[PDB]
Amino acid sequence: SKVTTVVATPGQGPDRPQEVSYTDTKVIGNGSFGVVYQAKLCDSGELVAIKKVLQDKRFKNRELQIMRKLDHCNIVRLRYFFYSSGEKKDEVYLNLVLDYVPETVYRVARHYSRAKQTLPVIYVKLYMYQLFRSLAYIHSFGICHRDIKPQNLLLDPDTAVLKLCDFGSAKQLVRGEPNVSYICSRYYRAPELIFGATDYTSSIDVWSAGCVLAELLLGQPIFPGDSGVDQLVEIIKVLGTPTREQIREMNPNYTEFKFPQIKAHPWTKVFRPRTPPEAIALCSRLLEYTPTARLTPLEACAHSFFDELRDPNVKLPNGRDTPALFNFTTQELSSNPPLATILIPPHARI
Amino acid sequence: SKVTTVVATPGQGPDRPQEVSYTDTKVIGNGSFGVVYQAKLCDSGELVAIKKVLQDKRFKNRELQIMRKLDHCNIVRLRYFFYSSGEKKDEVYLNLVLDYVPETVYRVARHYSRAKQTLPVIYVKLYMYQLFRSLAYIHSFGICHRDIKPQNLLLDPDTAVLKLCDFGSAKQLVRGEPNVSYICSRYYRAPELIFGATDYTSSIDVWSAGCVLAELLLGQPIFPGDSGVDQLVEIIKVLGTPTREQIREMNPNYTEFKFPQIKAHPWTKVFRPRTPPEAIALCSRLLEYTPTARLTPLEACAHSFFDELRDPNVKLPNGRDTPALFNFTTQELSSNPPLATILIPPHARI
Ligand SMILES: CN1CCN(S(=O)(=O)c2ccc(-c3cnc(N)c(C(=O)Nc4cnccc4CN4CCCC4)c3)cc2)CC1
Ligand SMILES: CN1CCN(S(=O)(=O)c2ccc(-c3cnc(N)c(C(=O)Nc4cnccc4CN4CCCC4)c3)cc2)CC1
Repeated sequence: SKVTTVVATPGQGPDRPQEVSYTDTKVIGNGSFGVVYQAKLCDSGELVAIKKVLQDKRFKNRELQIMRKLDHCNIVRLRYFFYSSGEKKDEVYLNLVLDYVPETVYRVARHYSRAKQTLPVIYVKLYMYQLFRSLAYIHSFGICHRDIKPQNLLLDPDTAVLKLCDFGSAKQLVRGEPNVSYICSRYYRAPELIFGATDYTSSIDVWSAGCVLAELLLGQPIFPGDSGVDQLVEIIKVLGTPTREQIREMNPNYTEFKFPQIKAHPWTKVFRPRTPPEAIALCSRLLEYTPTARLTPLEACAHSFFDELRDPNVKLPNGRDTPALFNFTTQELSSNPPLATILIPPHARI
Repeated sequence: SKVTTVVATPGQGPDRPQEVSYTDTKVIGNGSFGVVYQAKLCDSGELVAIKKVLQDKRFKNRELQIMRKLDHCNIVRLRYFFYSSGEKKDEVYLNLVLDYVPETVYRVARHYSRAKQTLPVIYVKLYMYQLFRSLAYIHSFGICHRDIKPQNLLLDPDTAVLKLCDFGSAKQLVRGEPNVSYICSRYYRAPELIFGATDYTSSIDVWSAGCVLAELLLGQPIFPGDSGVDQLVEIIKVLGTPTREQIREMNPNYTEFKFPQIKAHPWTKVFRPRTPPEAIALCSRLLEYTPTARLTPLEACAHSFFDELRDPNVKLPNGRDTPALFNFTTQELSSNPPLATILIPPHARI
């Protein structure tokens, strides 16, 4: 087959470019970002994804700057990066060589939905725990993903490994600095964002993760609607009408605007009867109006819902062992070090 | 079949309730609002739509108050309204008995898209002109629809009549008064809305109409994306980067965040080669960053693109005559009475 050779800089470590050869290049994604390709490394035979985006030279690429700083088992690793041409003549493309993860939470959730089945609760715990670990990690550097949604959550169906992807909307949130409210995808946007808040925190990713949990439990999005108004109506139908205080906590420019006085709906009636109570309690705690009232990713990891993952007898339905779940770093635990008493179970490999 | 009898108040004219009997009640829509039913009037045999919404009781329904004031050939008529119940006790339901229009621009656009065809240009002129007439009308009372999109544009395929529907998001915009920016559906939202502006005018409906025109010409949305950021990237790719003046016109809290410096793309390269130049010129003039730079609905009606509609020999493909197009009222022309020199052609003056 056609072999492409490039002089790529490694993602982590010293800036020491290497000749990287790859083959079997197929397009696997096309979006607002640019193009995502799948390719096989000639050396290892290992599969990779290459994200190709047009570079301005006007500034450094924000995604690359973020990607270069990260190393987590639940985040798609930046292996290399290089520059090229490809669609535009006289223009530069930045190419991010990333880990390849075969499936998306989006496609898997769709399979079950179509077959009128729900994703087994063991997978809901595995996928959600791993998402919270990735969130604890990025948040520990002050980095907010800002686009948490099923399409950005990659899975290995055989290993049960989830890896967060898309660092295109990612930004380091500094207190007092204003940020664009128009980030985040429909169904997954926190109420502060819908209200156009520019003072939001990393707790927007927690709201999004909570929407993803509720969707895997329901078999459909919890807060649908093609407009902010429709989305808010669906939120109010579950959470009840936000208080004047709760409105202030999100955006204080929307306090004088009248809302439909809906009763605070019991979260147990939202989900099917068989739904575990700890799953319901987790949603309740993530999907909160007051951004500060939401659990943190590290606290979410330590929630009762994930206890089965900490059981020494836990196994994957295919017989295999669970992937890495307890290899926490000092950085990863930094937000609340005592949580490691819950997080690292006695049996955890050492 | 099951016959339902109600004492309904007529939508327009004096408050003189009447016994309205209807049968063959089927659900035709389910959304954030409530339910839309189709029903047959026992009297005439005439088909109607009944919109059932849960009433707040604390205050009058804004959609009902808006509907009661309107009478236009390009707007779904409120025939009657009555109160009832459905879920279950204490809960009052407002029922709007409306004209039934058999198709949606959404479904029709979808048929052509699926068949790799485009809606014939004669229909693009007929449907778009009629939308602008409905917009000229509501705007003349200071009323902004705020949710212009293909799903809210109803059609009679035999008569080529378009009728605007959904007055759920409609509001009378008063200068100096702030309005929610979270109205309007993805793909159809004006840049001021994406930027969280609360000071927007009725020209948001013009942007939406312009998105609908470009979509009927392209065979797909002009500015897709599941996030405001993705939508804005698509807008910038066509319109070029907005100036700091243009950013100020939309939202002056976003004049500080800098954007990807993309050249002002020629609108001719956006559409297929066959696309009439006046259609391209119309999108160009509707899809403008500066809200004040956009054509008004009445000016849009008077645009070169619609000249074939003013031809005395114009006929529908089935042989029939074009629906009413020139019966302008003083109210309808109020924004710019001299435009009637272009709008009312000589053959309509006889
Ligand atoms: C042969 N098949 C395998 C299965 N798919 S799939 O649609 O399930 C799919 C598509 C892409 C990936 C993928 C694998 N590894 C990655 N590192 C990325 C990735 O980084 N994607 C990405 C980058 N930037 C922004 C967004 C994304 C999200 N993806 C874009 C394509 C779909 C998800 C994406 C995985 C499965 C298509 C091709
Ligand atoms: C047998 N088929 C006929 C064609 N359809 S359809 O989906 O094309 C359809 C659905 C509804 C209408 C319809 C006909 N007349 C109306 N007056 C309204 C209406 O008022 N709809 C409405 C009310 N409030 C908010 C939004 C809407 C928008 N519609 C609701 C369904 C989608 C369009 C809706 C027309 C065609 C379904 C049943």
